[PDB]
This record gives sequence, structure tokens and C-alpha cells, in this order.
Amino acid sequence: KIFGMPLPLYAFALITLLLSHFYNALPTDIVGGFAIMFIIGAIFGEIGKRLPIFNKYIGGAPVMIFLVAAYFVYAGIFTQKEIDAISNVMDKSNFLNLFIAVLITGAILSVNRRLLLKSLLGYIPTILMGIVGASIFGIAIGLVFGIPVDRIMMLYVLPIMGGGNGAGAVPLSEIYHSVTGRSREEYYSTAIAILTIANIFAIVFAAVLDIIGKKHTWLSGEGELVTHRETAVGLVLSTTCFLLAYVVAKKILPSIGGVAIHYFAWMVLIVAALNASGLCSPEIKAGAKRLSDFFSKQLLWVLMVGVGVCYTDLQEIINAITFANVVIAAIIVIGAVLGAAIGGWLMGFFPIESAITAGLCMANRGGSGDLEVLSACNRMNLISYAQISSRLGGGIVLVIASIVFGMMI
Amino acid sequence: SDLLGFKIFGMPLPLYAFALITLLLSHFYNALPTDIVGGFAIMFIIGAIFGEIGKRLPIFNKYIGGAPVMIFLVAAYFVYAGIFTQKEIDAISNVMDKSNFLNLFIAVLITGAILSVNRRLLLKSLLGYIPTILMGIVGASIFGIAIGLVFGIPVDRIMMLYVLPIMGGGNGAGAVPLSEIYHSVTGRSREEYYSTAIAILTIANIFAIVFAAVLDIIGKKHTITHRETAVGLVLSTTCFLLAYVVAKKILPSIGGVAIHYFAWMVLIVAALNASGLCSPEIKAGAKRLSDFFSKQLLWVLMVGVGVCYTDLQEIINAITFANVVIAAIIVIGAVLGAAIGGWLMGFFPIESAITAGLCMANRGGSGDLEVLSACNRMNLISYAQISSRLGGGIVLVIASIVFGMMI
Ligand SMILES: CCCCCCCCO[C@@H]1O[C@H](CO)[C@@H](O)[C@H](O)[C@H]1O
Ligand code: NA
Ligand code: NA
Repeated sequence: KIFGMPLPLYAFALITLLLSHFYNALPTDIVGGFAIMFIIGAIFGEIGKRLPIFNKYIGGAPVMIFLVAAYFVYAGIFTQKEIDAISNVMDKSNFLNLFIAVLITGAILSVNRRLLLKSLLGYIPTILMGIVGASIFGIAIGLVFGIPVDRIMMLYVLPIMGGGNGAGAVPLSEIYHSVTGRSREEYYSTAIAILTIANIFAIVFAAVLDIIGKKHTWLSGEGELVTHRETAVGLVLSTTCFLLAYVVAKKILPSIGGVAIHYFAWMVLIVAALNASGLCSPEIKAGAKRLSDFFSKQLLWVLMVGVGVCYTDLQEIINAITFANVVIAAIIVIGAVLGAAIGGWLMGFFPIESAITAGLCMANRGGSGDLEVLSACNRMNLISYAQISSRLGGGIVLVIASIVFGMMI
Repeated sequence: SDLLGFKIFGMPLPLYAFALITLLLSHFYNALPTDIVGGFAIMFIIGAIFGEIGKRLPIFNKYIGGAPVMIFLVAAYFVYAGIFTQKEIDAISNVMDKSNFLNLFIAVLITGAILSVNRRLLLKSLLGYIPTILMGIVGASIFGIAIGLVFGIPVDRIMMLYVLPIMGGGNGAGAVPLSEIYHSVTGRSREEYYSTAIAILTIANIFAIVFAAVLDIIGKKHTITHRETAVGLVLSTTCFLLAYVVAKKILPSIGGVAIHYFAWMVLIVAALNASGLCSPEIKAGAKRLSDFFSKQLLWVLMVGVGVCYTDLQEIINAITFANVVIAAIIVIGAVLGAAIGGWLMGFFPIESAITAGLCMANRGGSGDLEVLSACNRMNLISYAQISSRLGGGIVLVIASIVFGMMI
């Protein structure tokens, strides 16, 4: 079978997809989108699942979809309608945030209340440790390339450790303009480019540390750091918790201190608070979880088709794949992994998991990247932690940036 | 604490309040993402409270349609009264139209309803039961046009605004998608159609439950996993895509008549059923999905329907003591149509008129329960559902034909 469909059945769908493709007729909406994404994701998911060299553990299926889908966009295999349809689902409909919102809610409302605050105290410093590692290693390789320290921090390290595109590139160019006075484009173009390259390496290393994790069990924790109506309620909660966090980060409490708190960061606090309040009955708490499983196990391959389209512009990467950037960026990511591994080990967490959540999930392209990374190491259950790095840890990088930027001038 | 437990859409009062307060915060501060998440957040919560309210009300629940009706009317009143903000209207509309949740919803419904029907029962049903249903529609048509001409009302209106909606598969299944076909063939507003259609259809549903008890007196007097569900979602979308491709590029029109893509879908999905390409496990998966929509997300959709597809003025204008007559006689035409057709096919006239007649003019599934309870024949639920579901899919095909040639 292909995604739970007998070969004959899948062919029916596959033929349908080709008919829509060749006649160039496809609704640019949810239905048209999911139809393509389901089918396309299905075949390449299975392929990735069975390619011997290509698939290793969890990373064999999602990574395949992701990379192949981006190659379809770059190669111009997708039609403008098809790209629009997938994009309409990812961004206009904003399936990405929904997906993450459901994950966060499902992951948090599953755990004990007492265990909650035990982590968050030790996590943030581990993230700082990863940044130090990312810095130290970056400057080390940078001097090896004859590149001044300032550039390494401004154009390499800070953007990579940034909260991704919307959260880091978009605001880090703002801070750059505010401190330097120079054009935002000059910065963002270089930043967005390099950050995407590191995001690629982050997804690669996530699978590497997964193999290493199952090979050296003492480092790994194996995915641990330290009726329909119920499922329907989980979906209400996933959206409603997102709405509240949204309202807080926009109009009530956009920033606690010098740090600006992203709405996803707030959501994590909100959902965790809702858990500790015990407002949700155990049945409903499970409903959230079962819904989160439906997304993480059924719709994950669909999301990846979208991730490969919207959030991986292969053109811009190639415009900056000078050997130099490729090496520097990659080693910065390694510095993050070793930074978070050391820091987490000292804090109490498993080195493998630490390096993934506080390391790779920091160097990745924020939320889209979190999904891409966590899916490569099958530790999708850490979405809540990955988001803390991308959102709260991302907010930290801006504060650091404003400091770093001023000193360099 | 006894009352703290009372549930609103499966949520204890205290929990719902959390959400209800969140909705008001988004409303007061005027901060809401105009996307899927923002939309569903509002629609879920709003639909929840008014769904229950409509559900609890005695006379309104059983004879008007209850919660789905309460939702789509109240929601339209929010738009008219200006209670919604321009953001909130945009968010809901973005879900309904730009994201096009409507079509997905319907696509899932059609697929789940058709593929749930056993392969044998479907093709068996077609030879005898299905033609009887067609005969009931003919009867419903002929009688409707007869009364319509007696009311000085053109034949177009009688078929489009009276007969077809009544014989339709109810509200979410017939009224909602018939408005789409109407817009796709005429070009006029959906809300003009739906507001009148939904109104008359509910009235006929009332007469259908009445006549069910009449024919009863007359009768006695004159003697297994999420993956399967996921596959259902693939199929629901893919079957829609194929029907889309057909109606746009391949086979836009059989003749002078234009076949709407939803019409084609029904044929496609029914063909897919008869091919038996889908294993029974997957066929159920499609059903279990259609359930999730029909029982969880139906109330959400109605919040949308009230916003875009509801003109509360036209609904008020349609409760004229003229339409009460027209609708009622259309139902009688269905009863006599199904009685004749069934008698020729081999079935009992009383039972035929109930299953292939009244169960067609009633409000889909909710109606079947209401009708088959009035006459003690609840054991015909399996037949009643064939009319409401397969017969309801037939009505869309006929509609797509009737609409085009009439325009
Ligand atoms: C304020 C909340 C911060 C902590 C959020 C993490 C809780 C949700 O995340 C959970 O963490 C657990 C403990 O590692 C893991 O067992 C689960 O895999 C994960 O779902
Ligand atoms: Na980053
Ligand atoms: Na009906």
C-alpha cells in the first residue's frame, strides 16, 4: 500500500492528480491543495521510507517529501496554480500555525502539571549555552576564513540563531537599519539566504543525532528530555489557546521586558497554565492528544509538501552556496549542537535531546524548521520545547543583536 | 458544583467560559487573525453556545431544525446587527470562501455518504428502490408545477426554489450545495437562493412528519485506525478534484446543459463505490470522517452559512401562507409519486411513500428520524438514509441540469 491505500486505489488518485496537472485545472483552495499534497506526499513519503541509503530512521519519509517538493518548485514542475493552491493552504489559510497550535496544545495537555515548571528553569540557560557555542565556533571558523568578527556575528551567527524568517530576518533587518542606517535589503537578503542553508544542515544533523542516539543510548533519551467530541474539543482548545496568545502578544502584553514575546511563546505559557488549572477533564486532555496524533501521523506528510514549497526557496540558497558560506554556516550549527549538549548535560537533560531542542531548533528556520527538524529525528513530541527556542529564544537573539549591532558600529 | 458540569459542545461550563472570554477579548481589543485559526476559533465558540441553545429549545428543536438553524439565523443577525467586526466577518468569510471550507465540507459529506453504502445495497438499490425515488421526484415536480401555475408563479421558481430544495438532502447536504450550483449556473447571489430554500424546505419537513402519521393511520385502516479516516480525506478531496477537472476541461457540458462539478463528483464517488476499489475498512474511514464533519464541524459551518448565505429578510418573506400550501402539496406529490412507483416495482405503497417519498422531502438525516418516528417504522432507517443520501446526491445532478436548461 501507499499511505494506507492499495496500489490500485492510489493509482486512481495519482491519475487524478496528473489529469488536474495536464489539463491545468485545480481549485486554488484547501480542497485543491490537500488533494495534491496528500497524493504527492504519499508517494514520495513511501519512497523516502524505503530508499536504503536515502532513508535512515524517521528522517526517510518527511525529508524526502520536503526536499523533493522544493525541487518541484525550483524545477518548475509545479504549475503556478499548484504552487498557489499549496501556498493558500500553508499561508493564506495558515495550516502551518494551526498544525503547530494543535501540536503544542496536544503535547502540553498530555503531561502532568507538577513536571511543568521543573524544565523551563533549566532550559533557557541551555539555549544561551548553545548560542555561546554557535558564536565561539562561528568566530573560530570565520577567522579561519579571514572574515572579521563583526560580519560573523551580524551576517552569520545571529541570523541563524534568530527566530527564523518572520521572527529573525524580518526584525533583525529592522534592528540593523535602526543601528547602522544601511538598507534592510542588503542585510535580509544575505541573512535569509544563509539561515536557510543552516536550516538544511539542521535537518540533516537531526537525523545524524538520531542515528547516534540509537547507537549510543547513554546520550539519548529516545524522545524524552529530562469519542470524536473529545477530539473536537481538542481542536477548539488548540485554536482558542492560539487566539488568546495572539491577543496577548499584539494588544495586551507584546513584550515583558527588553524582550518581545512571540504569540507562540505565549501560547505555550497559556496552554501550560490551562493544564495546571485542570479546567480540562482527563478525557478532553486525551482528546487534544489524539488530535495531535492525527496531525503528526496522518497530515505530517501533507505539511511537508507545503514546507518544501513555501519555506525553502532553492533559488536563493544557490545564490549563496559559495563553499565559504556552506562551511561556516554548517559549523555554526555544530557549535550550537555542542553548546546545547554541554549546557543541557550540566542542567540535567539528555545531550542528544538538548542539542536538538536548544541547539538545532535554534539554528533552524523557526516554526517551519522545527517541524522539519523534529520530523527528521522522529521526536515531534518536543514541538513545545522547539517552539520555546524558536520563539522565546528567538526574542533573546534580538536583544543580543541590538547589543552586538551597537558595539560593532 | 452540580451545574459547573453542564456541557457546551462537550466542554464543562467553566472550560467553555475560558474560551468565551477569549472570544470577547479578541472582540473587544479587535485583534483576530483573518485566517483559518482565527476563524475556527470564533466559529467554534459562537456556534457552540447557540447550537446548544437551539438544541435545548423544545418546539424549535424538533420542528424548525434546532441548533444548525439557531446558529445560521443568529449568525446572520450578528452581521446585520453589526455585532461582528469587519475583521471577524473577514475571518469567517476567509474560511468559507477564500480557504473554501464549504466545498471541502460538502466534498467530505458526499464521499462519506456514498462510500458508506454497501456495494451490493447500492447497485441492488438502483434497480428498484432508486427508480421509485425518481418517480417520487417526478410526482413532486408535476404536483408542484401544477400548484405553482395555480398560484401564478413561473415554472422556473417552482423547480429551483420549491421542488429541488425540498427533495434535496436537507440543509448542510442540499440547501448549502444547491446554492453553490445556483450561483455557478445563474451567477446570482447564493444568499438570495438559500434564504428562500432553507425556509420552504423546513416547512415541508414539518408536513412530512405530519403525513407520516397520516399514512400510518391510513395504513392500519386500509391494510480500524486514523489512517483509514485519513484515506477518506484523501478520497474526499481527490474525488472533488477529478470532478472539478471534468466539469472545467473534459466534459463541461453533455449537451446544451452544463453539469456542475459537484454533480459529477456524485457520479464519480458512486462509480468508485461500485468499482469496489476501496476496501470496506476504507469505506468506513470515509464515513467516520463525514461524521466528524457532520457532528463536530457542522455547527462551525453554520456560523459561516449565516454570515455569507443568509439574508434574514428573504426568509421572513417566504413564510407566506401561499408557500405553506405549495410546499405541502409538493410533499403530497412525492408521496403519490413514490406510492405509484413502488407499487409498480413490488413494494407496499404506504411504505414506499414513506421511504422514497417523505424521507426525500424531509430535512436529510435529522428528518428521517423525525418522520420514521411519527409512523412507527424506524426499522426503515437504512432505506430512508438511501433517499436522503444517494437520492440527495441525485437531486444535485438533476438540479445542475434543471438550473442550466431553465436559465
Ligand atoms: C511552561 C511549559 C514549558 C514546558 C513545556 C513542555 C511540556 C510539553 O511537552 C512535553 O514535555 C514532556 C517532558 O519532557 C515530554 O515527555 C513530552 O514528550 C512533551 O510532549
Ligand atoms: Na533560526
Ligand atoms: Na429533503
